[PDB]
Amino acid sequence: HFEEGERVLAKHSDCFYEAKVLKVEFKDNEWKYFVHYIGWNKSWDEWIRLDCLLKHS
Repeated sequence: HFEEGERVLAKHSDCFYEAKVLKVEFKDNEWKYFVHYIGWNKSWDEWIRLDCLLKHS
């Protein structure tokens, strides 16, 4: 659904932030995405699930 390198919106807590997908993995019948939040410390990088992601536009 999303690819390595892709600009996306990623939900953290209550709202969506500009982010970039760094890694994609599939395990236990589900996709997960390691995302970086644009402009933010790398310490906030995290694995999130598909329903936490939005394509732009």
